[PDB]
Amino acid sequence: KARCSRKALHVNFKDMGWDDWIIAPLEYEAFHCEGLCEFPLRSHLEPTNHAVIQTLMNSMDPESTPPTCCVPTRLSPISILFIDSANNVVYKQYEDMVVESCGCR
Amino acid sequence: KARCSRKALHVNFKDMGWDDWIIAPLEYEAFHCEGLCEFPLRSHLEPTNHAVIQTLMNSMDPESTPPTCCVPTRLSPISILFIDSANNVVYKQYEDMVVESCGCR
Amino acid sequence: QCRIQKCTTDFVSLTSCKALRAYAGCTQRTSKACRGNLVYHSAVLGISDLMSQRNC
Amino acid sequence: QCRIQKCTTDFVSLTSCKALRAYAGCTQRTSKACRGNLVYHSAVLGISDLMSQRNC
Repeated sequence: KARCSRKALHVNFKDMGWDDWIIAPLEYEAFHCEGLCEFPLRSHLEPTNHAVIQTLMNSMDPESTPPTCCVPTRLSPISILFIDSANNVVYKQYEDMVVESCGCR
Repeated sequence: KARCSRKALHVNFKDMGWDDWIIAPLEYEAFHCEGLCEFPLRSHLEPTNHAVIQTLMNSMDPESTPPTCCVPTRLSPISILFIDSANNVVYKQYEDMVVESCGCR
Repeated sequence: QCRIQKCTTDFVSLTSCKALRAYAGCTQRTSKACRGNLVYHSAVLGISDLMSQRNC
Repeated sequence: QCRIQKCTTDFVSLTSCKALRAYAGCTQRTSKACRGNLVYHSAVLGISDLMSQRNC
């Protein structure tokens, strides 16, 4: 039972059957968030005010409100070179592709 | 076992022992998010690309990656009139206080 | 443009291999105009996984 | 300004009524300069709840 932290999560577009329309890259590290959001919340989690209030109310009465969940708070984009709907090779920057920090919400 | 949705969550500053420094309001509706994030993700959840990929990989292999969590995606601020650290009555707008929409991340 | 979100919302809000074929057809009717969106390919792969899992 | 986050991080990263009194003192040493922050009052209320729960 650890705390909200960032763990590794690799994605392989070729294994997902997307290699027919995606040229490069065929795989990348995307990470994910996992862990308990116990009271109190650390400064590195930089939670929202509502997350703070919900964590406090769940610590007081667990049968009154569920705890906050470990979720990505900051994500970084990655580039993808793919064949579009008109057979045009497009270099597009997809946002929210790699988890760079986790937190409680 | 419902889906990711917004449920009611009331907060009472007077019950939390904050009525000594908070003038008004003493209670407000903050809501919270709760429900499963099953594949596929609806349009109203407006998930991130990483959330989509994680939901897909969890639907394929549940033992490979945990599912996305139901969390607030848009929050609205509320005003608070309180006595500060210098005995000055401050009307401050606290952000991220009321859940207005839920989603999967 | 693409119509993956409408079919996805319909299929999800329905169940809240019966309509899996109907959802696959709803996604296939926009197979050309959605080549590039991650949501469409994710829905297609999930449909394939659900077809291969329920033995149908 | 306020020093609630430092004490909070220390007390959390420690346990990853022993040090609850130490954390309460760390929060009390900045009781004046943190009158208004939701994190400080939340930490104080949680400390009180943990003191009342562990019978100490």
